[PDB]
Amino acid sequence: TVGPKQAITSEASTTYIPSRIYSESLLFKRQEASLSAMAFLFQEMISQLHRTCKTAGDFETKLSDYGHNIGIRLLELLNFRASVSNYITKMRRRDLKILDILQFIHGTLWSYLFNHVSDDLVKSSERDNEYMIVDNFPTLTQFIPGENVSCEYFVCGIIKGFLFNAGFPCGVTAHRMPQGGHSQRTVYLIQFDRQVLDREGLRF
Amino acid sequence: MAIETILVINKSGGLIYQRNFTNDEQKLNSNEYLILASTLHGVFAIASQLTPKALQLTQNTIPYIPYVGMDDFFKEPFTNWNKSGLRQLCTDQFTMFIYQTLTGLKFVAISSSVMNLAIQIADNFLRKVYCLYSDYVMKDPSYSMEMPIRSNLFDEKVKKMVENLQ
Amino acid sequence: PQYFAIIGKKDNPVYEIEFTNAENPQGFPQDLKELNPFILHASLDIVEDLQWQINPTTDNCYLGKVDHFYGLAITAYISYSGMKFVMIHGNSANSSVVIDDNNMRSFYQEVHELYVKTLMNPFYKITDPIRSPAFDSRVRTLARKHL
Amino acid sequence: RSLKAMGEEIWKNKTEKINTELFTLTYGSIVAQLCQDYERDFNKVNDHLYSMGYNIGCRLIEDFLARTALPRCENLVKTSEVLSKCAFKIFLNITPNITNWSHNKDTFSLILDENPLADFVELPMDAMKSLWYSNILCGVLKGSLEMVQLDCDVWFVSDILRGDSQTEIKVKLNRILKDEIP
Amino acid sequence: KQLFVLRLLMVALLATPNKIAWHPDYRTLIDTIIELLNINTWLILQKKILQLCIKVSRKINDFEYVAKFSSILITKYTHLLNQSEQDALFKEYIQPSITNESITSYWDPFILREVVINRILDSDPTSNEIPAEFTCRVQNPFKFDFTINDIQLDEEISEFCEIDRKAVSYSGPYNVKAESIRSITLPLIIKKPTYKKIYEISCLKISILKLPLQKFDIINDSRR
Repeated sequence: TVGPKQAITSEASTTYIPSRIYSESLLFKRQEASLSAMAFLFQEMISQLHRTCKTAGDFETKLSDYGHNIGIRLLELLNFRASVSNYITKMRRRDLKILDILQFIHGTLWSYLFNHVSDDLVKSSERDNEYMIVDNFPTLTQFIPGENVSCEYFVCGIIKGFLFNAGFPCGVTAHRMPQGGHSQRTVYLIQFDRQVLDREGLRF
Repeated sequence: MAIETILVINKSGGLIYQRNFTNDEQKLNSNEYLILASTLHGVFAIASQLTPKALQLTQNTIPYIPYVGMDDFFKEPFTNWNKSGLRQLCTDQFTMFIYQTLTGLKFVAISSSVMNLAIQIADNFLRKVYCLYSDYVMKDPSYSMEMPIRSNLFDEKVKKMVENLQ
Repeated sequence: PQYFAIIGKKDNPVYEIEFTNAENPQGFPQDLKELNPFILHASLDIVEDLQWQINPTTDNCYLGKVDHFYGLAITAYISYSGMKFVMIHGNSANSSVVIDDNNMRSFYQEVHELYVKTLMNPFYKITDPIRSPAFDSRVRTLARKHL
Repeated sequence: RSLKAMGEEIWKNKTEKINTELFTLTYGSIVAQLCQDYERDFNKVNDHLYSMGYNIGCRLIEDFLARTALPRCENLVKTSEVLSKCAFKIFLNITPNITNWSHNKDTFSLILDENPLADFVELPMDAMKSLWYSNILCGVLKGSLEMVQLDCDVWFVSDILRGDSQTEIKVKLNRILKDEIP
Repeated sequence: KQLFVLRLLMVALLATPNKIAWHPDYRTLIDTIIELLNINTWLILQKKILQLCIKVSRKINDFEYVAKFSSILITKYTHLLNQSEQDALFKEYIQPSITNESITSYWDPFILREVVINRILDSDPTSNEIPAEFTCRVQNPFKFDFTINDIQLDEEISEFCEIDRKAVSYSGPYNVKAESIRSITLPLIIKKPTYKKIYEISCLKISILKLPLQKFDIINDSRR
């Protein structure tokens, strides 16, 4: 009973020290787990959502909401640990262009989620506000037959959840472009809206 | 040694997977493989049932590792889960190598090579295809339990293994 | 005395506390009930103006005193997720805040650390008030040690 | 040769590593959505996490036996040693140890010093008596152990996240008398 | 900042010792200050705007808006209007409204719980003559009802039923409690013989010191 939605309390500074209850180190210890356990939890996720949903579209939106609830957490944790606690620190850039948060994703997010850095990151020549984020080998979903793409939305559900909470609202879809020796390649394309673009249209 | 037709049966029913691949021909596959898989399921229990008067112990029941395949899947000699059960069948035209797993699931490799070490390379190969079955079918969410294999990826995971064998 | 707040993106507060020096046992005479929520919502406009610009009136997470208004120095801070850490400075006379940027910037840094510790709970979703007494105990010890 | 030695050898061959923090975040999003959509009725979500864990473990045992070939555990203390020393050591990076047997050696407690399934988690106050957080392993510890025909039942007593001193799970088996004919 | 300076205008106009008549600049000022916050987020500021808007619309003496913004302050009923202190002024701004044109249907339809229509015979010689449904005989039903506001003097008067049969009532002019669920006493249906065919009823008609209003249907379901 400290902060309700009803009032504000007034208590004096330099009073007595209160009790010590719960604390934890924010910086990561290096922890590893097998790929099989997270793959088993991932297929159990897709199995339960296959069980309790009717058609493909709202299944995809529910999986994207599942990814969203990791991404909105993950933004502040990765930026605070890239600016690293009680140790004396200096905060980061807090980047605000479009072309460097995608650089931040392709550099730090994919090398945080996985051992390897993300592969390629190109724009679209035919239209602006379309950005291609591509890998060669999806390590979330390498265990499903390749003709289904909807099970690939969870990771781009992260990316929308990484982007909308960072101040750039957008929308993502994913397709599979079988280019080269990689049969599954998994393009994720990011559709922004107009109302952000003219904002950076206003900023020269 | 050389493997030419692959069969994966259920632990308690008719078979889930069958491929007569690398025989450049058409043989019949419709509805007699279910009957022959059920008779293998019966006669494994029949072949376990009769006891010759040995009454001793395992003094054994462990191969080694010939580096079959192609970082392999395992680097040490290992153990076996069918002490008193059918292990191969040997005829004029083929030898059938069978390997079951401790959960009750069995794997059948019909081999057109004709006439000890074959058991070692067979148990090594069928343990490797058990590893690819665990790593590529059991992880799949669309695959329900005790249903026919529908994965397209498991196909070129095993075709490449067989064409890496020879 | 200082009024401290953390405000959401859809203009709602998740944390609010007012802490005073013990000489004035009652703090902020008559401003506390009416003036201090309204001038904070007024300052949210200009913090929303300066969040998207590049070169201020470096590093964009901290920023100085954003306005001066009835002799009150209003100091802001912008987190990575868009949360805004507006905290005002009152006194009977005028107040100097820029000399405490050696200390108050660090105060915003570990209360940002405390907010990241709050956010990592999977049960705690955003647009929820931070109804935890442990958070109060840490932020008033940080208010004591960063006076 | 010994299981407590060769589990580390399997920990450095054909276990592709992934960060445990991602595993915690996706499990936390699962239990957060399960909390939200069941209208805060916290006794049902332990049953639903058990129903997820049964389907985890009944497919996990055929990967565990594939990655490491073992004979059947001839007594249930060897079951406790493999669950202490290779089962949770290959998949997760944790080495729990066994204590608190029943006197007829039917029941064993798996004391678990730290859980890498719940790092950042703090429970809400209304759920503080009726939600065991990391329930999912219990379904696994039914499922896998139900497929080697050790017909057991798995349940919690206490955990650190509920304010108690320690996390331990007590499992006892009922009957077996069933196995492959070979 | 426009919100703050319109608040300054309105509080400076509040504190004058003079009197001022009605003028439609006040009308457009009130609609732009209510529409300026997205009312029809933070809730304390919405309370602190319309708690001044009700005072200015009292000082102008246009009772339609003090009735309207009282029936907008009903949205913030269950928190941040404290235990009959601010609800005291929420009463004394709504009593001259309810003795005037404010005849709206008592702020919410969430009053009536699931009433039970049993009857209690006393003879074993008569039991269910015939050839879920109730099979009512010559005895009396029961209702129970609540309100949730911190105010007192919720006053039900003349509770009776719908366009159903000759089921009637007698008198109900008594009170009902502030927070609790006061069970209203015996309504005493004086039923008439009709045809066997069944048809359920949604609710019954209750006035709150007004004319008898519409349904105020039962919670969570129709509860037939």
